[PDB]
Amino acid sequence: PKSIYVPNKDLKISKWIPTPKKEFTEIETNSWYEHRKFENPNKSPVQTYNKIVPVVPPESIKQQNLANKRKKTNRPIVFISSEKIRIYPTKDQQKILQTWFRLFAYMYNCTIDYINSKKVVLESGRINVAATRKVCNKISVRKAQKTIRDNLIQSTNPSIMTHIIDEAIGLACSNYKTCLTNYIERHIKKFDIKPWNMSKRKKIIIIEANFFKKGTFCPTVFPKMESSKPLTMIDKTVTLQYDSDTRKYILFVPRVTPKYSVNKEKNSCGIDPGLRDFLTVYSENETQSICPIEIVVNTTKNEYKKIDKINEIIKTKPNLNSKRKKKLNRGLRKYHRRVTNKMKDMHYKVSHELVNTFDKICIGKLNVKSILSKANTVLKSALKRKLATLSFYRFTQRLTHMGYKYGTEVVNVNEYLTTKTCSNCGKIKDLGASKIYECESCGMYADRDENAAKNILKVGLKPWYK
DNA sequence: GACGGTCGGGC
DNA sequence: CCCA
DNA sequence: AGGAGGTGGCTGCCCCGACCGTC
RNA sequence: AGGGGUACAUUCCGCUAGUACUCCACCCUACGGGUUAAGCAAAUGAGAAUAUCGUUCGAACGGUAUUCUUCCAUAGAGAGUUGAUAUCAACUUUUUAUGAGCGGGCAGCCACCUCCU
Ligand SMILES: [Mg+2]
Ligand SMILES: [Zn+2]
Repeated sequence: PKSIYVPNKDLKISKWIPTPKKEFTEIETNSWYEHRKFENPNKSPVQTYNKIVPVVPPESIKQQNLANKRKKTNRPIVFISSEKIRIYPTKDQQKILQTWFRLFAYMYNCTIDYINSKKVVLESGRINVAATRKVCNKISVRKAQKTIRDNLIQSTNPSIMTHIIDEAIGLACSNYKTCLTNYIERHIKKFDIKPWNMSKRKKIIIIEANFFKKGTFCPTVFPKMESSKPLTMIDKTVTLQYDSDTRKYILFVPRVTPKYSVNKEKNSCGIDPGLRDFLTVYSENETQSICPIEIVVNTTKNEYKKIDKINEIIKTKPNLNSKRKKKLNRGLRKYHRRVTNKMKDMHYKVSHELVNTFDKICIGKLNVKSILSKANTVLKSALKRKLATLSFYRFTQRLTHMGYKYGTEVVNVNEYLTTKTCSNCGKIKDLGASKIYECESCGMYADRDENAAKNILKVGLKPWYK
C-alpha cells in the first residue's frame, strides 16, 4: 500500500475541509469531556430512512445459532445486552453467598485440575488442542467429577444447588476452551488457568434462569431477596458478582431488547483518534473535535496525583503494617476505578452522540500496544499514561456495541499514512507533531487531525484490505 | 392425587 | 506506521 | 519489585423429564 | 478564596452539576490566635467487630487475615431530650411536600503490555 489516497469525487465526498483556525460551537456533553462542532457553511440536505434496531452482532448471531444447534428451544435470534441489577443480601444471605462463591471457586479449580490431569500433549509439549477440547466437554466432565462434586455439595448446611456447581464446571470448561483457542491460533505461547483464591477480589456465581422464581433466585434457600428491579422476568442465565473493592452484589442479567423501528440519517463519518484530541470527527456536513487532552489532564490531575503519591509512599516507606498497606492498596484501586469510570462514561456518551448523529462510523484502528510500547520513545512516559487510561480499545468495543444497539455500522480502519496523506491531492508529507497540515502542492490549509479523519472516512468507504 | 421445586443428565 |  | 491497570482474543448469556414435597 | 474526600429520595452501574458535612501550611502562643496563608501525604483517614498467634500485665500491645460504620438538602407539621422564662433557643426522631440531565453489555479466563515509584 504505497498510497491510501482516493480522490474525493470518486467517493462522492465534498472537497470541503475547514481551515485549522475556526470558531467552534460547543456541543452539550453533560459530562466532564468537551465536545465541539463546526457546521459546514454549505451542507447537502440530510437524508433519512427507516431502520429496525437493535441490530444483532454477527458473532452473537453465530453464538445463538450454535446454541440452537443443541435444540435448547427454537427461539428467534435476539440482541442480548447485560443489565446491572443490584442485590442487597442480608448478613445470613451474605454468608451463604460467600460460601457459595468459595464452593464455586473450589469446583472451578477442581475442573481445571481435572482437565490438566487429562490434558493430552501432542508428542511434544504442544497441546493436542482437539483432544483437550473433547476432554473439555461440560457433560463428560460433570459426569466424571460427580463424586467430588457431590462431596463439595454435601459439605455445607445451606448446600449449593447442583445446577450452580454444574454451571461452575461449564465455566471452567469454557475458559479452558478459550485458552485452547488462543493457543491453536498462536495468540498465546503458553497458558495456565490460575486457581481462584480467597482473594480473587471479584467472586462470581452463575445462576440458572430457572432458579428465578417467586421474586428471588433459588427460593428453596433464598425465599426472599431484595433487588433494584423485580426478578420475575429473567429468562436467561444470570451471573451474580461480588466486588470486594466496591462491596456490591450485582446481577448481570442478559436482557432482551425488543426490535423497533426508527429513522436514521445517511451520514457517513470518519474518526482519527490519538492524543491532543481524543477523537477528531470529520463528516461531509459537519466537523467535531472531542475531548482535548487539557481537560483530560484537568479531570485526571487529581487521580494521577493521588496514584503517584500512594505509589511513592508504598515504595519509599517500606516495612509498613499490612493494615496500612491494604488501606493504601484500596485507595489506589479506588482512584484507578474512578479514572476508569470517567473514561467509560465518556466512551458511552460519545458513542451515543456519534451513532445518533451518524449511521456509519469509520473509526481508525489505533494499535495502543504499539504506541505504548517502550520500543518507541516518540511519546514520553508521562503521556503514555494518559493514552493508556484513555482506554481507546475499550472505547472501540463500547462504540461498536452502541452502533449495533442503534443501527450504526462501526467500521474499523487502520490509520496508515492517514496523517501524512493529503486528503485533496494525495501528496505524502511528514510533519511530526505539527497541528496545521498545509499541503505544498494543492495548497490546502487544513487541520492535521481533521485531514486524518477525512482520510479515514475515505478509506473506510473503500478500504484496500478486501 | 395433583402443582411446583430441584436434580439428572442431554450433546 | 500510526501518538506528539 | 510490587502493585495497579490496560490490549486483544475467545466463550457464554440451557432445558425437559423424573422424582419428591405439599395439599 | 483555591484544592481533596464522604453522602445524596430521585430502580441499579456510573459521569457531569449542585448541594450538605469534613479535611489541606508556618509560628506558637502551641484546645485561642496571627501570618495573609493558600494548605496538595487533604479518607493514602477514623472507628467497631471476628479471629490466629508473640510480648507485657483473663486484659492491653503488636503483627497476619478478614470483615462491618463512616450521616441526603430545603421548607412545613408531630413527638421526644437539653438550656432559658405553659412559652422561646438548641439536639434526636415520625411524617407532608419540593429537590438538575446524560448515558449505560456485561461476566469469566488467558497471554502480552504500559504506568508510578
Ligand atoms: Mg491518525
Ligand atoms: Zn495536497
